[PDB]
Amino acid sequence: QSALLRTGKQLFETSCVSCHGANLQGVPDRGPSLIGTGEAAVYFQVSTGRMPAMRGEAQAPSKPPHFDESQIDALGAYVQANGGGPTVPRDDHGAVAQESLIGGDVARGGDLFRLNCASCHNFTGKGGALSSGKYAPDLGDANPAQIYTAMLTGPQNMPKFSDRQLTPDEKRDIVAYVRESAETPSYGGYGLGGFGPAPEGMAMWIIGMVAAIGVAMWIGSRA
Amino acid sequence: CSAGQISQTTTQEPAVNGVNAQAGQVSLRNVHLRAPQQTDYVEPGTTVELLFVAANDSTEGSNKLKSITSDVGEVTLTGDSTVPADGVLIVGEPDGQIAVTAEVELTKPITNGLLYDFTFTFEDGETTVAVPISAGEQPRRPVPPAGPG
Amino acid sequence: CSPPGETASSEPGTTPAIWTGSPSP
Amino acid sequence: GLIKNPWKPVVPTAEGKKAVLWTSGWTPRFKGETIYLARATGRPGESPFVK
Ligand SMILES: CCCCCCCCCCCCCCCC(=O)OC[C@H]1O[C@H](O[C@@H]2[C@H](O)[C@@H](O)[C@H](O)[C@@H](O[C@H]3O[C@H](CO)[C@@H](O)[C@H](O)[C@@H]3O)[C@@H]2OP(=O)(O)OC[C@@H](COC(=O)CCCCCCCC[C@H](C)CCCCCCCC)OC(=O)CCCCCCCCCCCCCCC)[C@@H](O)[C@@H](O)[C@@H]1O
Ligand SMILES: CCCCCCCCCCCCCCCC(=O)OC[C@H]1O[C@H](O[C@@H]2[C@H](O)[C@@H](O)[C@H](O)[C@@H](O[C@H]3O[C@H](CO)[C@@H](O)[C@H](O)[C@@H]3O)[C@@H]2OP(=O)(O)OC[C@@H](COC(=O)CCCCCCCC[C@H](C)CCCCCCCC)OC(=O)CCCCCCCCCCCCCCC)[C@@H](O)[C@@H](O)[C@@H]1O
Ligand SMILES: CC(C)=CCC/C(C)=C/CC/C(C)=C/CC/C(C)=C/CC/C(C)=C/CC/C(C)=C/CC/C(C)=C/CC/C(C)=C/CC/C(C)=C/CC1=C(C)C(=O)c2ccccc2C1=O
Ligand SMILES: CC(C)=CCC/C(C)=C/CC/C(C)=C/CC/C(C)=C/CC/C(C)=C\CC/C(C)=C/CC/C(C)=C/CC/C(C)=C/CC/C(C)=C/CC1=C(C)C(=O)c2ccccc2C1=O
Ligand SMILES: CCCCCCCCCCCCCCCC(=O)O[C@H](COC(=O)CCCCCCC[C@@H](C)CCCCCCCCC)COP(=O)(O)O[C@H]1[C@H](O)[C@H](O)[C@@H](O)[C@@H](O)[C@@H]1O
Ligand code: HEC
Ligand code: HEC
Repeated sequence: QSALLRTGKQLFETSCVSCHGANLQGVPDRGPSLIGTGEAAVYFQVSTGRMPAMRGEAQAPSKPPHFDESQIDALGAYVQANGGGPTVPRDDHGAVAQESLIGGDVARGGDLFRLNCASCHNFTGKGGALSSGKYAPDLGDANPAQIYTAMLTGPQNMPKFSDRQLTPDEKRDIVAYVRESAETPSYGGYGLGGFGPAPEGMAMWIIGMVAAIGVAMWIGSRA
Repeated sequence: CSAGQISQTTTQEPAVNGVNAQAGQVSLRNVHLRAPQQTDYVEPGTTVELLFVAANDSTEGSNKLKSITSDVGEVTLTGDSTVPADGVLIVGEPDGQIAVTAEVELTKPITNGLLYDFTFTFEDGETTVAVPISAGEQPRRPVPPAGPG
Repeated sequence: CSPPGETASSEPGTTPAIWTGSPSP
Repeated sequence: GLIKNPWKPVVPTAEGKKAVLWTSGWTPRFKGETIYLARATGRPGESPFVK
């Protein structure tokens, strides 16, 4: 659809030329080239709100999206028309596939997540800290399509997982574990952030020991 | 500190399978070779396709692409290789593209994962890109099932 | 105390040859 | 009974038995042995490692 390509270039001319240039070649020391990135990269980077960036630092953090769903498709098509690349999965209606990307085998997805994903993030996908300034964000707000596109495209410091290294069935199973583990309630009470011993010790010192000491002063005497 | 002159988001390169090259005034983006493989080497005589995008940094004049040579075989250019003033010159049709093409006739075996030198000249530059072999949106090739051992 | 067995070199290197695979495991 | 020799050659190798710490899964058991860089499919059994 020529209207979609023209609309996407019309958004690009006013939003992305500052760091990527008019012909998507990339401005040196300001932004890389968008040739060959594909629609999947643009879709993820805009739906997550990551782009357009505002300054140069360790990582551009996530923020509310700057464009609506219709504008993301136009922006992705324009970049896709220049150099090609991976495309976001779609359902029968032509919209972005959300429910159909959920795998039916979560047990395989959990092992795959632990082997390939739980290194930068944690087991429950809460996030982690990278080398210097950089950090892996929380996975509790990403829809399955965003996770799929992140695996396809490999954001700033994330090894790209090709359709050959990770088949779509494996990718569908991986997001199934990510989506499930986000909305499963904790079984032993409050989850305490799902980080491990670090919140457990802090909660201990501030609750159990505060109550134990406070009770002791009630029972005991001063001076 | 991380927002100084040396940033980690400004030095970041493209997350694709291409090579960024500067031929004086024309920028080469996503320079890669498309070559389906079945055996460890692509035998000589197999026709492959070289794909890239040429961007003209200058917005005053035009440029034309001529004499693409490499030590892998003979490279044939078909179509209008003239890049506009402030436009692009897309050669080949990469996967996910709903007509200038580069045809390469191999004389020596090639394989995925190695780098092969290519020479790009338009009118005022002779630069080497070391073009690799990149696979597009093709699915993973089936692997024969191993026996009991 | 730098490790003696860990020194950088400027040698270019050569492309590895195709593996054959010895028989009789 | 608890004491064990760290350097007792027990691992077969192309150049005779060697100690555990000097060897690994990538150590060839004979000259010219082919060791594939197999990936983990993530599923139990049914070819967990493939070429
Ligand atoms: C005598 C003393 C002894 C007794 C003391 C013990 C008391 C214990 C108090 C708590 C008990 C609760 C029991 C029920 C548990 C429960 O059934 O809970 C359901 C679910 O709820 C949470 O789900 C959130 C959402 O519902 C999900 O939708 C959402 O996804 C999820 O988000 C996670 O997952 C996402 C991906 O999915 C990620 O994207 C995201 O990032 C994150 O990880 C959310 O979780 P989260 O943000 O963790 O917390 C959110 C919390 C907000 O915090 C909190 O309660 C904090 C407060 C308690 C925590 C413990 C203390 C810690 C101490 C501090 C760290 C101190 C540090 C300061 C430093 C100073 C010094 C240092 C130098 O809101 C609430 O619950 C509101 C409830 C408010 C309750 C208030 C208590 C009432 C007290 C009244 C007392 C009256 C008595 C008077 C008598 C006279 C998660 O827990 C889930 O696992 C869990 O399943
Ligand atoms: C009066 C009290 C205190 C007074 C202090 C106030 C003024 C101090 C002024 C300091 C200058 C600040 C400049 C800010 C802007 C800035 O930062 O821009 C510089 C650039 O630099 C880095 O690029 C380097 C190059 O320019 C690149 O070309 C190159 O590539 C790159 O190389 C890396 O990268 C390559 C890959 O590209 C790798 O190949 C390569 O190996 C390497 O890794 C280079 O990096 P690198 O050498 O790391 O140097 C980084 C910065 C370093 O910054 C800093 O000052 C860091 C902060 C130091 C401040 C000291 C702390 C104070 C102590 C406490 C407060 C004490 C408390 C008091 C107690 C109580 C009171 C009781 C008395 O150097 C400098 O600025 C010059 C240093 C001079 C500073 C002098 C101060 C020293 C202390 C003296 C104290 C005397 C006291 C005695 C009293 C009697 C990158 O970051 C760039 O992005 C960045 O842009
Ligand atoms: C008092 C003392 C330690 C004396 C030792 C003297 C001596 C012989 C020294 C030589 C030996 C050396 C070199 C020791 C160095 C220290 C060291 C490495 C010790 C190893 C083990 C050891 C002996 C530990 C002692 C720890 C200790 C005495 C702690 C005192 C803390 C107290 C008294 C707290 C009560 C007050 C109170 C209710 C405060 C509110 C609660 C809070 C916020 C407490 C702070 C806090 C603490 C204390 C955590 O441990 C913690 C762990 C994980 C997450 C969070 C927290 C946290 O927030
Ligand atoms: C050795 C080491 C790691 C230190 C270097 C890092 C460092 C500098 C520590 C401080 C980090 C901070 C506070 C940075 C933010 C900017 C800031 C305001 C700092 C300085 C400001 C300043 C000088 C004064 C302002 C007023 C003041 C002095 C008070 C600060 C109040 C605060 C918030 C202090 C706490 C800081 C701190 C390091 C505590 C962390 C507590 C821990 C270990 C908890 C871990 C934890 C986690 C991670 C959960 O996810 C969780 C989920 C659900 C329930 C519980 C928890 C939980 O407890
Ligand atoms: C003249 C020689 C003896 C000196 C005389 C004085 C005796 C002092 C203590 C020594 C008594 C221990 C007897 C060791 C036995 C022996 O002769 O074995 C030889 C063991 O190598 C050696 O000669 C080395 C000698 C002992 C060194 C001990 C290592 C040092 C300390 C640090 C060890 C840690 C212990 C924990 C305390 C430290 C905590 C401090 C806070 C060969 O090993 P091997 O035979 O392969 O292993 C077999 C298994 O397979 C089989 O299951 C079975 O376990 C055995 O049959 C075993 O031998
Ligand atoms: C360290 C190299 C990582 C590995 C291993 C994995 N991820 Fe990652 N992730 C990493 C970074 C640095 C970022 C943000 C990059 C940026 O430009 O901001 C991410 C982001 C994601 C997201 C987006 C979440 C959101 O924006 O809400 C998802 C959904 C995600 N990553 C998924 C994911 C999966 C499935 C992984 C295993 C295949 C995985 N990550 C590994 C760093 C790293
Ligand atoms: C300067 C502030 C920029 C603006 C304006 C835009 N982008 Fe950007 N982009 C910028 C940087 C520094 C980087 C590399 C590291 C990073 O922060 O992401 C990028 C990268 C992208 C990518 C991914 C490239 C890859 O190889 O995966 C995409 C898909 C992308 N940018 C798209 C994009 C869009 C749609 C923009 C307009 C909303 C846009 N960028 C503006 C910096 C900057």
